Amino acid sequence: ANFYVCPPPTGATVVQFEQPRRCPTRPEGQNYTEGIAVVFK
Amino acid sequence: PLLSNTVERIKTTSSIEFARLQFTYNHIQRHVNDMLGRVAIAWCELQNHELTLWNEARKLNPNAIASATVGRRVSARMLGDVMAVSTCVPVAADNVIVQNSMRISSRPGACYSRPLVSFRYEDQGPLVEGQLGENNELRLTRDAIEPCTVGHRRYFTFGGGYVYFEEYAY
Amino acid sequence: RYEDQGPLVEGQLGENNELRLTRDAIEPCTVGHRRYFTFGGGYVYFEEYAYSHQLSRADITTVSTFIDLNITMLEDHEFVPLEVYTRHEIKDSGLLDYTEV
Amino acid sequence: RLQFTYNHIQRHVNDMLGRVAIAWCELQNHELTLWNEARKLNPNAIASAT
Amino acid sequence: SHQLSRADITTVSTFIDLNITMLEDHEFVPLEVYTRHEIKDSGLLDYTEV
Repeated sequence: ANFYVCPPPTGATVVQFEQPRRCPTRPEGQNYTEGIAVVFK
Repeated sequence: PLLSNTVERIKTTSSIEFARLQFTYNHIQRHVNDMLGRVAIAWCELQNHELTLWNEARKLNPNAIASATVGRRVSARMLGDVMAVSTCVPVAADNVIVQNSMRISSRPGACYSRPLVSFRYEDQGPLVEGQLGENNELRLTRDAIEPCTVGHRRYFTFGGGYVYFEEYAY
Repeated sequence: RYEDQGPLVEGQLGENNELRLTRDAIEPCTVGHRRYFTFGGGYVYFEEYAYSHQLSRADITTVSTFIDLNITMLEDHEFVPLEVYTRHEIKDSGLLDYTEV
Repeated sequence: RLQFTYNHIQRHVNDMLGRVAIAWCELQNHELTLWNEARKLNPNAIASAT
Repeated sequence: SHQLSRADITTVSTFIDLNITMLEDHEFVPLEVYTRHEIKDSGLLDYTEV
């Protein structure tokens, strides 16, 4: 509940928006080799 | 292996549960990593598109955009393709008096669109005239003037609530 | 110029690296004129309707319009064969083994 | 026990995931009203992205 | 001039495709490297049966 008095801006303090990041990519994707298996104990 | 047309004695552990847990963890991990990753990817692309909205919103009302985009209540100014910013001075609510009438006694037919106020920076400072702004900001120049119209009913934010005016009067 | 050998074509710069053919961006001149405009990978600063100088983009303070969500992948984990007692242990826990005896 | 563990984690992860999908769809459908005014403000930038 | 069906216009997406797919149900069968019986029979002699 606090008011503010804002003076006209000056060129002394200049800020800029960020450029879009390089968005992450999905992993390589596991290379799965199908096969038939017999497990021995 | 398959493709679609497109001298020692080995000791075996008595519990497969390590392997099964491995399978469970791998399946849950793969699923959560995949979906979360997609979330993260969609999140990044979301902000990448959101910047397009932000580039025009900063033109619409630079003060509000800068306030958040920076993290402190600041006033911004469009100086071409960038915004010049300056920090605003906080003021307590009790140091603001709202003038009741927004009609201009010196110019018939022209009257203030936004409430006029008297404010003091300090409790003992001189009384300074101005007009209220949007989202509790103070404007020094009372140049927000419009032709007076019939059926004038307005709300304006003030402190922690709102102040209601009728017919260019409090 | 569209090509390196093409004729020189006049115009005015647009927004976000755009080139406009029409020079109709006119306004009344005002005192205390300072402007910045995006140019290539940086900015160009003008004063009083006169070119002042170029700026690199990193030279200007950058404020984040983005919300950081930091998702880190659940790392691969290996479960080793762990048993409170191995088969042999349990076999040896017997005070006597009839087979061995 | 693994069935219970997987079922509990799966039910939960699916719950919120589905909530994130629901909230994401609602988020876009909510954003279109912003976009339709943005496209009027500066059609070039929004078009390039869209 | 004339009315047109909506599909006559190329559609551009202002959405972000977030593609969340549910973790499918999985059944864990009773799996044992050695059953209680195999372990009992692994002993070369059983005093009971002998």
